[PDB]
Amino acid sequence: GTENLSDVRIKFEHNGERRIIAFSRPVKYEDVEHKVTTVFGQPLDLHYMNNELSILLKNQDDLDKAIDILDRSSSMKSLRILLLS
Ligand SMILES: [Ca+2]
Repeated sequence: GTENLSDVRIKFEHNGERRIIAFSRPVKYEDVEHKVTTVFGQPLDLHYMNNELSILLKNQDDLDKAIDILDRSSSMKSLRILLLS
């Protein structure tokens, strides 16, 4: 935190607006959830999205698998997350 002052860049989309927020590894599900609530001023569900599919991320295991997609892809530079109330 203060020490922090390989990150995972998450591109959040909420109501058509996008922004990128970086998270240090290992990325904790509870930390992403907290950052979303803090930044957007309300809790929002995390949906990993590609051009065709989205999947709700329910827990650390789901988040780890989504980050692994990111890490296995040479072209993907951020993790696309659709936020829904
Ligand atoms: Ca990558």
